[PDB]
Amino acid sequence: ATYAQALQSVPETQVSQLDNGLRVASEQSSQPTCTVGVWIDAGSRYETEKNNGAGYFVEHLAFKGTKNRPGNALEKEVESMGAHLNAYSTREHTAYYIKALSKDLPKAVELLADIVQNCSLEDSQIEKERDVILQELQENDTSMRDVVFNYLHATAFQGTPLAQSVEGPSENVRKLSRADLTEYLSRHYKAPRMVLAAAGGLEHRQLLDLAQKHFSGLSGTPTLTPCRFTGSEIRHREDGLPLAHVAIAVEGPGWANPDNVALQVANAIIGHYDCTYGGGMHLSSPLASVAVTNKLCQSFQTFNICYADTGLLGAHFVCDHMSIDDMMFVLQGQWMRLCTSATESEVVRGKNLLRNALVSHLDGTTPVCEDIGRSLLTYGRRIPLAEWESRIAEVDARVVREVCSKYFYDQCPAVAGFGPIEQLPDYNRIRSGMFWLRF
Amino acid sequence: SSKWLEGIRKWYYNAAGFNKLGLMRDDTIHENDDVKEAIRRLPENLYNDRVFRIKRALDLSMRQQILPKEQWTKYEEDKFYLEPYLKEVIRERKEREEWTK
Amino acid sequence: LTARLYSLLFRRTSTFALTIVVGALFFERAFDQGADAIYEHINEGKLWKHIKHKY
Amino acid sequence: SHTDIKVPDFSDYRRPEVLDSTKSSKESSEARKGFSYLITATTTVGVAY
Amino acid sequence: INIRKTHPLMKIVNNAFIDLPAPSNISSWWNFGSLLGICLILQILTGLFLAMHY
Amino acid sequence: HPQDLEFTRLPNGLVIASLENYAPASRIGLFIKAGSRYENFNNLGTSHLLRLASSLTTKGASSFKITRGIEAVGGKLSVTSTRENMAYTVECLRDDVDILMEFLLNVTTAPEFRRWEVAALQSQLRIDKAVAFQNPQAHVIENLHAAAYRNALANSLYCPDYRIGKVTPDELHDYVQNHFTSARMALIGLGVSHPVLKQVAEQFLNIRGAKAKYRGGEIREQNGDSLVHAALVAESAAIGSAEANAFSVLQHVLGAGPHVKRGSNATSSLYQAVAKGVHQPFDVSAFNASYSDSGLFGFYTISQAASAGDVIKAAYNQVKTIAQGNLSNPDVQAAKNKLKAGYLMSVESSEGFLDEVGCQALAAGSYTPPSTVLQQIDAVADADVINAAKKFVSGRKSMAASGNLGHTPFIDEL
Repeated sequence: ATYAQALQSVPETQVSQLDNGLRVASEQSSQPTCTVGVWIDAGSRYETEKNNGAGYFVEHLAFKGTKNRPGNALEKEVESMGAHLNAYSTREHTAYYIKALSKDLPKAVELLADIVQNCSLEDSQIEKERDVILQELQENDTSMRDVVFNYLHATAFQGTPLAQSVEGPSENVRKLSRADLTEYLSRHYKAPRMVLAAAGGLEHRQLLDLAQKHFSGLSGTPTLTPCRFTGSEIRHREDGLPLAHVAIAVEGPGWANPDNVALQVANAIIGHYDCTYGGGMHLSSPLASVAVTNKLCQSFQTFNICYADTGLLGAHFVCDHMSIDDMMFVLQGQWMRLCTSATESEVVRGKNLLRNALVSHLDGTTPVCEDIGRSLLTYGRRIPLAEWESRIAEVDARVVREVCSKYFYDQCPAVAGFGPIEQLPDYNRIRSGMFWLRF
Repeated sequence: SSKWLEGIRKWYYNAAGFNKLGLMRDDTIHENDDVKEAIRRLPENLYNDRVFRIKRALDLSMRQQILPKEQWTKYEEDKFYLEPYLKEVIRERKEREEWTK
Repeated sequence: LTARLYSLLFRRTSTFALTIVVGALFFERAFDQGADAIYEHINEGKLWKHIKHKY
Repeated sequence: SHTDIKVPDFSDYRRPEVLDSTKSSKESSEARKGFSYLITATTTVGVAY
Repeated sequence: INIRKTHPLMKIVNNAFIDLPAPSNISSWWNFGSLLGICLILQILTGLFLAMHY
Repeated sequence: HPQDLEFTRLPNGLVIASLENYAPASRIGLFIKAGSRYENFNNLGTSHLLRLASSLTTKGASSFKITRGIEAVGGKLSVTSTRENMAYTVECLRDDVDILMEFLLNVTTAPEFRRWEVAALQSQLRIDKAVAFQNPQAHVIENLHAAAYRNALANSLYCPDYRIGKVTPDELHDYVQNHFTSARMALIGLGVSHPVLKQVAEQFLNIRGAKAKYRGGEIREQNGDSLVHAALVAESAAIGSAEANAFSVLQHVLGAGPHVKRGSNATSSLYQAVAKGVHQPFDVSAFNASYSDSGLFGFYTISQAASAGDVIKAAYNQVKTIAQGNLSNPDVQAAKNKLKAGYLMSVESSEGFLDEVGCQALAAGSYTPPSTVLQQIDAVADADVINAAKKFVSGRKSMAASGNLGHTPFIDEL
């Protein structure tokens, strides 16, 4: 069929509210599965100065023991019922989810609610997890990419606590004390900030009743404040590295604007080309044809990060140290061509690719359940596919060049360079070439 | 008719010049991006025959002397070897142009 | 005052060139008149325009 | 390694308008832009005349 | 990519003035090469006019 | 949604599954039994070349028209492959299926294979080979398949060194002409109707080697990164058999990758045995790849360079003491639920559904529902587990190794 008939058949994301600050979201579907997750909006953005990254310390210390159900017994029961327990964390949020079958849901809500409300600290285990965090900072200095992105956030938001790093300094790691971590647990992870999601071929009312059972008596009853986008530069001269990693970003809109929808169309236009794609020369985006014809970059991802009505909008390119300035110039030329001489065919192609990418995204257990999570983080609801289809159809080329002139033209970026990056010119060259004076 | 056009083509070939200097049709072409692309798409032995005939012609123009009478590669054995490749090159160039219109 | 000025005269390059040329002509006007006025005001007395006024 | 990187602070250099860390700078941007571009415009007008 | 990095005159201008690796240390005492250049072209032009009326 | 997918077998031999759910994510998979095991010593490393052949010119659409039409309608063309099978998958919206169907028809049923494209693709072969073999696990598994077969399954996914550049498009002509037969194709459509797929795969193809013996032997990669990668594999079973499902029970008994993220993994036998024996950081998992005529089962260890021998000896003693008949029956049911969780929540994504459903429907000649698969999982006894473990201990030895080899039992104390 077509868009109306297919987009009409989509489940409504049956929401409900548990009456202490809990938002529960079920998506009854037609496949035999369940994915059950707890999202608590707790990251470095909510954190203080002298407890930078203690939520990461929590998501290490979370599974290793509670007051009613022990830690080895926890993962033992996970392996007993055939589940897939998993957890992650941003600078703002925190997620603990379980991939299982829907009959394993009562044991799931059991163990996961004990994880929510009755965690603990074990001092020998806390020294062992301190050593684990040291070893993992050691083994995650290796991959250059999130080093570049943490580096980029730290130079983009200077002085403000929004660029508190994800794991703090090392001396901060070796002094996150027991009383301060229990204080962190008592302050943050409790009432107003939690979404309990359940996606699959499941039921709403029985899960509602058993969540009313397990979340009985939370007793939880000033944060999330804005910050400054400075705009700056940092360069790591380190010539013992094989390739060059350079990212540049401007201030992004956030969540609650159609500007974010127009910039999602723009980041569908530009994207992330990666070099190992089958065929490189004849790609539709002219940036792709140029950067492959002159063989400049090794990759580039050109994208948007949306924090709570704030955030970043930008690009990271990986290239050899002889193709920095040409890559930089053609990237700026693509941005200013979207600004000043925005045509129609590029908006058509960006809308086709953004529709196809979002439809191919919203499938499977983990992406749809994380869509439920990241929807109910700030939206106050979950947005279905039809409303994003409408807000894609509501933008023509004129609004696209309005948004690009609104955000990109003649700005103060944030540049993070990493590696053999000597050929990158000085910052005022990027400033005076960032806006077109028509060369 | 057909006897008229072939006689004209033979007269213009005998008075053209490149029969004297030991070349063919495709030897005397002017080169742009498309023609150099078509040269790049050539078979190897035909490419080597092409560069040997070109170097003989540059020799003949160097001492300003023509090959003798029978050593002229005459009409109706001229090799139109670059014809389908360059034909497809110009066709695909027009395809790119009318796609990017 | 400032954001209105950036909105009007500092978006594209041709408008910036036009407004600096128009500013140059208005500066020509006011600057020539003020310069000649102050110059002949500090040289009042034995300047030629007094004698042209008499004669 | 990179998590130990602590950026220095530059309040000896910054503008006093943007000594406010919480209040975001999507608002006083055109003020700074029109200020500096008015200075460069006055410069170019004088040089052109 | 660029007309400046590829044109065989703008290559000369680029490796003279645009992308010359210059020190980050020199004071006003190093301006005098450009000052002698501008004084020399000023002498050329004013001498040209004075030689037109002489 | 009370609907279900539809099996159909077109009489030249091809297998069509059709599905119509009212979600716009339309996927067309086309799986071909012309994998790397149908190539010989004359054309070593040709499957990687033919896999990277997306941007060809077709007799009906030139290559610029193909790439720009696909990326202008916004559809994605991926090609994924194993030693048996190649997979042309295309995903898009249901308003994007006719023209991408026509491009997929062009890619399959229209080769041209001209030469400058082949040379640029040779450069691309070295690029993709570098990005592939810069992760050590794939190289260890390729040396493993070269270390256990004396025959056509010892060929690689990728290409070897000297054949880069030397391979000619005329072998591509010959291989595509006499190895793309109509009886060996599986068209798996999801989101589109059945009779349009039937018309296309009915009027638009019209076309139409021995076993791989076990070898036994070892292949070593002195590479020196202080991380021993050792795969100890014997021959197990062909695909589909209840003995092979007992091998699946056996690998879920012995233990797989960490289901708990940052987990001690107590249900695994090998990791708990060696971590109870060796106080160093490591990882030990199982591995099983069953094939159309043979199979491979073993255990895969990643360890330090100091104490790899303690790891291999403790793992081998653990496999022997399990093979002599020590296994708890609720732990066997926990392994059966591991296999249930694997078969369900590995193919619940549309990628995994398309992949395994198409590979079975091309392999088994039918479609099998998930519930009867779960019942045939649960209908496996314990004598098969004990006999498969005795079969692994008593069986002949294949070994792939990479790293500092100075702390490894080689032949004697395997």
